[PDB]
Amino acid sequence: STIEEQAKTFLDKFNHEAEDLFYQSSLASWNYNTNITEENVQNMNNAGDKWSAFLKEQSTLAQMYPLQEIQNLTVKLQLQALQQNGSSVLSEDKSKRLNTILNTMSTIYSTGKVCNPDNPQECLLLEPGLNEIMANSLDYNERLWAWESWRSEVGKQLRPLYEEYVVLKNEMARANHYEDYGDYWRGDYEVNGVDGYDYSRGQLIEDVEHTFEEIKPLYEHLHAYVRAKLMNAYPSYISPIGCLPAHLLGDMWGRFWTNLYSLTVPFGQKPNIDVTDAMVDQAWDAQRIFKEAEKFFVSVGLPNMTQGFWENSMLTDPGNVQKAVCHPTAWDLGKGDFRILMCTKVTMDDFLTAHHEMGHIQYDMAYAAQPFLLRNGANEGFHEAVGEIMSLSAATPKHLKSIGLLSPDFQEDNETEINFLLKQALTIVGTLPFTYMLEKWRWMVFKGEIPKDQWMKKWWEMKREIVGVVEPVPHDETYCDPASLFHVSNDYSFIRYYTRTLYQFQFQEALCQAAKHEGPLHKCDISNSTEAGQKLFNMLRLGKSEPWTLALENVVGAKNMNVRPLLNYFEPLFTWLKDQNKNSFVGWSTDWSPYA
Amino acid sequence: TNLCPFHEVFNATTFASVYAWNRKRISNCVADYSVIYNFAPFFAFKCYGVSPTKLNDLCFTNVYADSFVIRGNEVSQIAPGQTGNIADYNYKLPDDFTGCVIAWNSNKLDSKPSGNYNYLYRLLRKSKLKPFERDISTEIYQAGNKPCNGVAGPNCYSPLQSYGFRPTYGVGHQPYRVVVLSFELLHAPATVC
Ligand SMILES: *[C@@H]1O[C@H](CO)[C@@H](O[C@@H]2O[C@H](CO)[C@@H](O[C@@H]3O[C@H](CO[C@H]4O[C@H](CO)[C@@H](O)[C@H](O)[C@@H]4O)[C@@H](O)[C@H](O[C@H]4O[C@H](CO)[C@@H](O)[C@H](O)[C@@H]4O)[C@@H]3O)[C@H](O)[C@H]2NC(C)=O)[C@H](O)[C@H]1NC(C)=O
Ligand SMILES: *[C@@H]1O[C@H](CO)[C@@H](O[C@@H]2O[C@H](CO)[C@@H](O[C@@H]3O[C@H](CO)[C@@H](O)[C@H](O)[C@@H]3O)[C@H](O)[C@H]2NC(C)=O)[C@H](O)[C@H]1NC(C)=O
Ligand SMILES: *[C@@H]1O[C@H](CO)[C@@H](O[C@@H]2O[C@H](CO)[C@@H](O)[C@H](O)[C@H]2NC(C)=O)[C@H](O)[C@H]1NC(C)=O
Ligand SMILES: *[C@@H]1O[C@H](CO)[C@@H](O[C@@H]2O[C@H](CO)[C@@H](O)[C@H](O)[C@H]2NC(C)=O)[C@H](O)[C@H]1NC(C)=O
Ligand SMILES: *[C@@H]1O[C@H](CO)[C@@H](O)[C@H](O)[C@H]1NC(C)=O
Ligand SMILES: *[C@@H]1O[C@H](CO)[C@@H](O)[C@H](O)[C@H]1NC(C)=O
Ligand SMILES: *[C@@H]1O[C@H](CO)[C@@H](O)[C@H](O)[C@H]1NC(C)=O
Repeated sequence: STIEEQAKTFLDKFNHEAEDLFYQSSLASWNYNTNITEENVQNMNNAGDKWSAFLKEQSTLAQMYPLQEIQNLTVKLQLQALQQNGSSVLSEDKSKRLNTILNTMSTIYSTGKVCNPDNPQECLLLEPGLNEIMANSLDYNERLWAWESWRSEVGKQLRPLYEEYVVLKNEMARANHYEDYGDYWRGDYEVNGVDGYDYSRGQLIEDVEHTFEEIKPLYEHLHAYVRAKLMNAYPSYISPIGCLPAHLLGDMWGRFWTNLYSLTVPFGQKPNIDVTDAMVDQAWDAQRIFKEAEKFFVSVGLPNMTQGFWENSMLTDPGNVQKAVCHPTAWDLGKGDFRILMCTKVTMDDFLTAHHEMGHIQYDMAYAAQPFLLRNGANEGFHEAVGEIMSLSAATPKHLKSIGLLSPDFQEDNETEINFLLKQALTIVGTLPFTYMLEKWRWMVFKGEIPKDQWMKKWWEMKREIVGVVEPVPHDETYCDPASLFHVSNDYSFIRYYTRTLYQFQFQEALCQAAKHEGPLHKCDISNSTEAGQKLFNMLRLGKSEPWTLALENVVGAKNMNVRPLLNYFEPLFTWLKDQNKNSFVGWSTDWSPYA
Repeated sequence: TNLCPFHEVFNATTFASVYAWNRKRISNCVADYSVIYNFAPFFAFKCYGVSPTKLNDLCFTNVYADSFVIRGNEVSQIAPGQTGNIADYNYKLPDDFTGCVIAWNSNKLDSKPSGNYNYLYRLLRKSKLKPFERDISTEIYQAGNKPCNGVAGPNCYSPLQSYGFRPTYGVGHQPYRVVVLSFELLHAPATVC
């Protein structure tokens, strides 16, 4: 007879009405993804259209039930999430125009042609050798041509489209009553109405900058080492002191520095831990790999897999008869259905990816009890940190030797420790400044501090300063350099990757402290501990029931993220790098202009 | 050699919904209780009062068998004293009850890939049922303080809701077929035995 009772009844009907449609849509999507035909794509299209129509109709129906009148806290979260993903605002020929703009951007990003140097002929694409040559090329001029060619072909047309996109997106954000669209994204890390545990949108930026300024020393020293090694390798192309020129960091965009390996290894004499040979020696199999993953995940103290998973999974390429998109995903069809779409190739890397994906699946099983609107995990970084911690703890030489793939007579040395730490750092710490720069620049662009005419120059100046890399060739207002990123082209947030590292390292430190293990944490495991399992599972149960601050307290015992776990992880590398860089001088000088 | 018709209720094509659970009374026949072992391993076999080890040696006046199809986790709510949606609204057992309850998994004949929709249950009512009563009347549920016509629309909800069954559903959502055996001694002066 009361408003909260009415809301409870409405949600009670909504959950059971929506689960069936969501299951149908996700099943159709899975069928299309494993089987790409016209009938499948049409089925997925109509199913998605029906699901969207039902969601928007329900959200419009949810216009009543004022929140300030609502007393129960858990009801407010469901109602707010429903209102947020159901709000349809602005007018026709505007919303539809924006949707068409997004579709055109996706199509033009998918279709990218570089053609041939100064010769109109057959044209490559990023999935073909276009990025492969950047990954494995040692020719400076060849890298020069392709790196500028990609931006030359794509971005010039995207510039006005991106301007109109920004204008319309801010137009919608104004109607959503948020301060701006940067604030719209920043509203995810928000908790209000709870004493002690609360988070506003303002604190996120200051926390990010504080963490970055705490991290800067180690990144500076690693940059100095990388510059020294690159000067040793590439002759007469890099200034001894100054910004590090592009085209050499690896990858099309320089986000990850892993391809830069095999050229800056300190001790190449010692063999790598890579144990892909033993798999083919003992005749391993994908079934065996996934069974080993299940054995680890049940030894830590968590439930095994399901027969439905084992029988409906998708692990090995069927062949040329049926075409599938080989990319690891952990689907959650609902109604107690879980399966993987992946193509194992019997490698140590594939073994690590299996342990990575099974973590997401176990998290999905963990939060299955909570209501539909609260199923998705609290925060957008937790669900990736939980996946990554298993990968960190599943690649240790101790774990490999215990499994048996490693040679029982193998011994660990500080040289191998340095090699492993450097290889890990090249990916773990390299991406943080890039992510921070990209998110900060996009935030400022949305907010409007930077005028349009100064976008390119300010972006390139920021790239010169923060990450110490200089543009090789002049760029003007015609070019749109950041538009080449898939994430910025397809409207995805990007600070989740920045929060992921901090969350995973805090989780790992807490777990390895719970399971008594001395020595450096860089070689730790939780294979045979039944306490860390409970510590994890307690937070995994909640979902969005409790604020992420409370979840973090329950897990580690702290209130907010800190870089102390990461620095503790990377102490030996810091000391060794300081020892190596006695003669060299760290830092950079943006005044030097090889651009000029 | 005048056997009771247990085989008829157990092996049947359809079992009907929950809110309209069927009832059947049988008397004056030779009890066998051997057909129960001609089925797949039962998901749950709990007996209250009588014991299957002795079973047929007892006497009784009347016996009732009720059958209906429920979903997975809902089996646990079928108990002498418990609380839940199905026990509060769809089908209720008295606290001072004796008998046996039988349920086995049946996700091979009641589920279709297109989605079975011939099974329903009630999830919106008031006046939690007194034990052993059936409510089949369907009317638009009143919510709020507004007169409500035949059309539901807003703030008025149509009760009852379908399960939906598919072969790929996980365990705990697969259909289950339950039969509950209820009989009494009739402690009052009884003519028969
Ligand atoms: C309310 O509204 C919000 C905002 O719309 C919704 O948030 C969405 O949440 C989903 C669930 O995470 C997000 O989906 C994620 O997309 C990422 C982007 O990947 C793209 O690129 C890859 C190729 O690199 C493509 O294959 C992919 O299809 C995407 O096009 C994925 O990377 C994420 O995958 C991660 O998790 C899975 C878990 O199985 C792992 O297997 C992966 O390896 C990876 O770690 C994920 O799929 C989505 O992006 C969010 N929206 C937005 C706008 O960002 C809420 O869900 C919604 N609430 C509801 C519906 O209840
Ligand atoms: C806000 O509303 C939610 C939704 O009703 C409240 O959560 C509910 O809390 C009650 C307990 O007070 C739960 O009842 C439980 O039912 C099970 C059924 O077997 C029973 O075994 C337990 O002993 C208990 O009685 C109810 O399930 C739960 N609802 C949900 C959806 O989880 C919540 O308490 C409300 N907020 C506040 C501050 O009360
Ligand atoms: C991939 O999709 C095609 C297109 O639907 C499937 O081919 C159909 O398969 C069904 C069986 O489920 C048949 O009834 C249809 O007659 C088939 N149509 C055609 C045009 O061949 C194909 O089976 C799918 N592959 C799978 C599911 O592995
Ligand atoms: C966790 O426990 C398992 C089982 O107790 C350990 O596996 C055994 O390891 C010893 C060490 O060589 C072998 O001799 C046994 O044959 C193994 N048994 C099985 C069933 O695999 C495992 O080594 C332990 N791991 C850690 C890190 O302590
Ligand atoms: C999970 O299944 C495996 C395979 O039968 C079994 O060995 C293991 O004991 C099971 N563990 C649990 C917790 O069910
Ligand atoms: C590594 O260990 C060897 C002997 O174990 C020692 O001689 C050497 O100085 C060590 N180097 C570093 C950098 O710790
Ligand atoms: C059920 O009864 C029919 C007809 O009496 C019979 O054909 C069928 O075999 C029975 N079921 C089983 C499992 O024997």
